[PDB]
Amino acid sequence: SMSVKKPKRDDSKDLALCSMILTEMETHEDAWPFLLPVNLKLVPGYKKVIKKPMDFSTIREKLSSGQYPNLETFALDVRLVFDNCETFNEDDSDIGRAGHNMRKYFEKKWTDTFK
Repeated sequence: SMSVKKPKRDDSKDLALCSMILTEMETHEDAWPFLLPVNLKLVPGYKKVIKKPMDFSTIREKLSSGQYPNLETFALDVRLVFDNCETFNEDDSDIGRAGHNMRKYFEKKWTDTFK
């Protein structure tokens, strides 16, 4: 509260570390469904159904231009990618399996880096 602060957790490496994690996700073999925005003119249903589209290129641009205020807003966008994937794709499809694999991969790197 006013004039009463918890000790300062060091955040000065967060930008660099989220960049490294994102590089590892970009280069995973199962990243292909997630590298670019879904083409809303060509994929029926996507526009109306998925209220907040997100993809790795969009996260990389946001990261590069100071649009994440902290590491939690970064994690929120990454999880949005996989949450959208589960909403639109059956678990037993190549893209559905890709999404589960990528979420698992992400969440381990996240815990190992920060927790």
